[PDB]
Amino acid sequence: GLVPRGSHMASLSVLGLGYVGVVHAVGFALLGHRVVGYDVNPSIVERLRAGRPHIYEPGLEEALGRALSSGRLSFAESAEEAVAATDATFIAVGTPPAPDGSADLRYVEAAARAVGRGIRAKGRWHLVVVKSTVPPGTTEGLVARAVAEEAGGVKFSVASNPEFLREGSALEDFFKPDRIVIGAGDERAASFLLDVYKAVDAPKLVMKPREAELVKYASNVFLALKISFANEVGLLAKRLGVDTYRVFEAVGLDKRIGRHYFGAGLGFGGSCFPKDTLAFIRFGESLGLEMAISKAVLRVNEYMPRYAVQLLEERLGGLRGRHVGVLGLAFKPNTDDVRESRGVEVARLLLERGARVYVHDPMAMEKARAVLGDSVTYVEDPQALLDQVEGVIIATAWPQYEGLDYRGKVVVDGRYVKKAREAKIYEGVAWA
Amino acid sequence: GLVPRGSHMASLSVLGLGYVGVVHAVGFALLGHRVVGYDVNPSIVERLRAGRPHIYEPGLEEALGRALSSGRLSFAESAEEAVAATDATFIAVGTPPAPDGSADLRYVEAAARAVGRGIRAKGRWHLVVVKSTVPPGTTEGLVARAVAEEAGGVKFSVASNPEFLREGSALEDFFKPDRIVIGAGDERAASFLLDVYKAVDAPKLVMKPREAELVKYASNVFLALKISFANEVGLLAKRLGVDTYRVFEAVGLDKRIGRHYFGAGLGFGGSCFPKDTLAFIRFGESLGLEMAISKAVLRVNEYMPRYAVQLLEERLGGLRGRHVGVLGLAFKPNTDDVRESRGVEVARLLLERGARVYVHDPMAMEKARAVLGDSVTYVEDPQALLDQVEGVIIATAWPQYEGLDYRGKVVVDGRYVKKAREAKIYEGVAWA
Ligand SMILES: O=c1ccn([C@@H]2O[C@H](COP(=O)(O)OP(=O)(O)O[C@H]3O[C@H](CO)[C@@H](O)[C@H](O)[C@H]3O)[C@@H](O)[C@H]2O)c(=O)[nH]1
Ligand SMILES: O=c1ccn([C@@H]2O[C@H](COP(=O)(O)OP(=O)(O)O[C@H]3O[C@H](CO)[C@@H](O)[C@H](O)[C@H]3O)[C@@H](O)[C@H]2O)c(=O)[nH]1
Repeated sequence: GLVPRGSHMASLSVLGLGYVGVVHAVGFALLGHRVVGYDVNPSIVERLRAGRPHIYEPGLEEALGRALSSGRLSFAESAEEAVAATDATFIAVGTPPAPDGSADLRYVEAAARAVGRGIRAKGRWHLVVVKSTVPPGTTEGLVARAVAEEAGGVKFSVASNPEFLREGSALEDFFKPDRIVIGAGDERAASFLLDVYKAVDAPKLVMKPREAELVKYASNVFLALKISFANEVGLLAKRLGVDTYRVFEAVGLDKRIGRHYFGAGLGFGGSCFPKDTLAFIRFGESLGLEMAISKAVLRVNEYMPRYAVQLLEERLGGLRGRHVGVLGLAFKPNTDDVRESRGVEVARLLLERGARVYVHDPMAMEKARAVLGDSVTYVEDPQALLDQVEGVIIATAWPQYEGLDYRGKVVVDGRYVKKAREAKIYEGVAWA
Repeated sequence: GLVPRGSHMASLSVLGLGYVGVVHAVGFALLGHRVVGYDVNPSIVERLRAGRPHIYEPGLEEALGRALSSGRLSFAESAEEAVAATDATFIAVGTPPAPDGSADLRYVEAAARAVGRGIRAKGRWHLVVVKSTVPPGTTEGLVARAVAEEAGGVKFSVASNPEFLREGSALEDFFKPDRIVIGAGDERAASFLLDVYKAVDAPKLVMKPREAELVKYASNVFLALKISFANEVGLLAKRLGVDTYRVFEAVGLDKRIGRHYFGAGLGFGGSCFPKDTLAFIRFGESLGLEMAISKAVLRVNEYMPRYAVQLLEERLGGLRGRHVGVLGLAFKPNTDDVRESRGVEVARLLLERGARVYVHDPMAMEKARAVLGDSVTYVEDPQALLDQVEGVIIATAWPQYEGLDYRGKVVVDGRYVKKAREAKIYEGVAWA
């Protein structure tokens, strides 16, 4: 119902406007806060000011137009000005893999220094909140230090507040999160973020900054582990002539086991799970730990796309000169994102084996071309792609794929499409 | 409410009266079936006829007395007579590890031959149901063959119907299972078991016998995997000075992740998880598969008790001649079962390092003596044990342990007891 009197409107900035940053910036404005965003790329800022998302995310264009109409969302000309105009800054810049697989923290360090400069100009207390996925210790270590080194002696507080948004449903996960984790460096940080999130109906857990940072890796690596476990069990089910999805239907009814994320197939792609899992392994190894399960998780994941190509190659009797399609290039359905896409990886493996490769995706073909260029043929109609190839690998289960005519084709199914069983030869990547 | 007319009373036999067999025998009788049980050990049968459970299981003595009073439960003088007097036989004998870690199937094979002899004497169709944890393929392979080889040509059907009972809550899991899995070798098998379970309100999934067998290993190994994952994450949390249980409180709120079985500590013992995990690995390796995650699961598990002893040894500056206690010998709370107990394993490691070892358990000390003999001192009062030792390892979180006085002691906590933090030195085995 009604808003209680004296219910404070917070002034928040967000640095880094990938899907995490732009969904928080828009969402906080729609929750009732004044938000100032900034990104290193001026064309992102220009597009966002115009109400035109630079990335595809269901419902974002309308949430953005609503946040802009409220007058509560704006964008700054520099990181420092966004910071100086607000009381807390969410750092949401990327943490891509470094060359040795550890987390690359240079983007977070530059954003923290910008925060320190804005604080110095503001002259009063500010909260620095790390939304970026960063190894435990980064918030009170690197970020607090980089901020202090620029802040000219102005006092501030830090907090880790990890994010759990999934691409494809980020706005819903923003408004209805399963839980909010606040790793506050002090009481004033904790009370400020509990205020920021007061309108969100979800459990709020306040803990140390290190614990909150570890929650994020433990969560993402455990999801990756369910997927790789389903694939390990699936290789076995496939040898037994059994349906791995029916097995995990029964496994998931146990009240101790989550029924989701046992979707065996080509494995996980996207810009999070592969690189967070690798960062987690490298971080543990830097402390002398073996990380044996987490490494196994990645070994299975890296194997699956090679196995899918080996199945196709065995069924066709070699791939050189053969006409082969890949259905699906986005890293999952309903995005145009190809980062770490298993479909792209499968196309490359096919190419490296002398196949003539055709690809389709309902959304990601422009992004995939950015990566594959003219090395493949891009087909606009997925049926037309099937009609042209001898063999096909299904790499993303777009709903339109369920209705295609696979009859007479050799199909290596990497995502479980029930209709594909009608094929002349059906090979499940991790099931019979 | 009322029982519909013509609601058939099934005649069922059970071979093998460990906790699975005796809980099914009693439970089926209480559901309304006529049950005939048998076990290779005549003293078990004699005790059960007298209403005296040979094993400790909460509520069993009363369920048994009720099943016996109904007149519906009896016990045979031989496996063959139990079989010949019924229409379906649940095989529930053990499947311990063989010398090379694979499943030992000799107990199941002998029970299946007995079933075949009873069928031959009966002269008409019978259902053979495998409740034993057996590798996929065993029901329609070894068991169907061993039955046919003795049945003299009498027709029969087979089914895998795995069991998911936990020790300590087996009667409740019997009456209120999360799901019933029926891997029927034909339609008549499926319809017979759906009848047997008609009064149990739970989802019933009918599938191939191989799929049902694989569900059981996938479920038990996945639970073991959660535990080992919590321990892998816990070694890391401990290096960070963080509380792993608070981390997995937050991880478990994700709607994709089951909140249970992330109890980091000394790892899993008991007669199921260690040997089923090892059987699963050996079964996959027999088909040429690497089983990398499942092996990692066991590597972490085998490490934890060694690590706990290493922590104690480091804190005390060597263990030779030192007086050290183990609190907890049962493999989990509320049983007297010590099979594969981590407490026993820790006592042995301590012994092998020249410690003078004291042990306590509220129930399992007689069973543990069967294993450790006079190599340790058995202490009746756990406080008295603490008062006598310099260092202690907590290996089973019996509720009475939460109230003890650990002040001034060196404690390596293997199970998360909050009160133990009052110790002079507190080392969590997998947390700070
Ligand atoms: O059962 C499954 C589920 C997913 N996937 C694959 O796993 C990858 C990741 O999928 P998803 O979790 O939807 O994508 P993200 O948007 O990368 O979301 C993850 O990464 C975000 C960034 O850290 C976290 O906030 C989210 O909680 C976590 O889901 C995709 O390639 C999926 O196709 C499977 O192979 N099998
Ligand atoms: O978070 C946890 C939970 C359990 N344990 C340990 O794991 C072992 C197994 O515990 P539990 O699952 O209670 O014992 P079981 O009676 O061995 O039950 C398992 O094995 C039965 C036999 O197959 C299956 O039916 C059950 O579903 C499965 O729980 C014990 O040593 C526990 O102390 C942990 O270390 N951490």
